[PDB]
Amino acid sequence: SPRLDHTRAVNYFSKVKQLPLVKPYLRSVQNHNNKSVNESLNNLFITEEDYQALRTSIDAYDNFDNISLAQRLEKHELIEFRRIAAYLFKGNNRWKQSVELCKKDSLYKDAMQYASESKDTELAE
Amino acid sequence: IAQADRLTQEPESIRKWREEQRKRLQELDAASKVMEQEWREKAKKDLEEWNQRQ
Repeated sequence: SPRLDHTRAVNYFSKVKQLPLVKPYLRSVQNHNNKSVNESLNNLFITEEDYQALRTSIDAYDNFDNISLAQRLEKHELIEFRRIAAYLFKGNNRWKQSVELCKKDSLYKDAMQYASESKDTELAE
Repeated sequence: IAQADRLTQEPESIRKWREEQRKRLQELDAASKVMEQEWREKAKKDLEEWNQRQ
């Protein structure tokens, strides 16, 4: 733990096709807010289908690429991440989430709640 | 230098090389053989990962 750079590790795992063993290695760790951690960590919770962790895996540590990440999620069928990719893209910025809807993901539900916090008034019209 | 030794320079001499080039062997070959049956068991580790989780 103490006295590794982490940055020079996850790299050897990723191009190894075996990185998940480090799953728990990322447990007590991920306080380092390090990128390789969240970055593939998410990639992990994504293909693995984890949302509880993934959500909490980012409910604090905000060190990552707030973009493409939600790009692979939208391409899903299981709205779990198409629901969070919705969040992930919006993230403390409500304008994205709504201005990106259409037939699908038009939920008669959360759609009537994510507008409220907005500030661009006219968006109501 | 000098030189002039032999019966002391070759008796233990023959020991090291011989009893060392076959005490070599092993590890290396052992390495991949076992490294084989292993990493692959890993490939299934992750594979069954996929299966259940889906």
